[PDB]
Amino acid sequence: MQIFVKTLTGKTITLEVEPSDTIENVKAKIQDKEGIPPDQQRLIFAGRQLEDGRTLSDYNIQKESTLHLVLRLRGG
Amino acid sequence: VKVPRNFRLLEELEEGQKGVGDGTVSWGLEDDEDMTLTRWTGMIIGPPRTNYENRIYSLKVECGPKYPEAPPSVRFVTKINMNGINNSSGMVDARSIPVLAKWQNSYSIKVVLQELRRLMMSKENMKLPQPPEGQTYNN
Repeated sequence: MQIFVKTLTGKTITLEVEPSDTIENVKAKIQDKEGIPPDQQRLIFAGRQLEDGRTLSDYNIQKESTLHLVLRLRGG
Repeated sequence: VKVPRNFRLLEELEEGQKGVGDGTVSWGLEDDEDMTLTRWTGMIIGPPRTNYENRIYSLKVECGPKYPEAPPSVRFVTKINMNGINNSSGMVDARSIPVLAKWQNSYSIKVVLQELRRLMMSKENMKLPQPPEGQTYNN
């Protein structure tokens, strides 16, 4: 399914993943195409924070969903 | 059943899930199972370079039967030192917040959260000493 990963910067990227995929893997895919380190990746959905070792189905994330990528500033 | 209230809340649910608007705000059904849409949860991502930097604040919103004609009930769950916010209950004051004092039926929960975050960037709040991160007004 195609999901919309929108960062606080404004840019919205399209990610082709399946519900059975883990956020930890999702981050890696974003790191591959965008180059954003998973360590500083924090996804926000439904007004709550998402985890890493969980699947998209864990938060009931469907297709065409605009996820929010909040940069987790580490060291500054 | 309030047709406009239910219809409006169902629409705002989408905007909350997708986090449409400013971008640094999100909300949605807290219980989720409760389809009465009277128990909403709000999340405000604290703006960097302020006293709310990297602080994920959680709020509780209750839209009454008069919604959206009348202002809903908004209160903070996480301890926050901001003008208009009670230090014991975390309840937000209406006459303190512009959008709550001068509420309009054209407003939404989205605008409320955005306004609150906007006021957090204000000089009168950005330099307010915040208590230990993690403390909640309940539990």
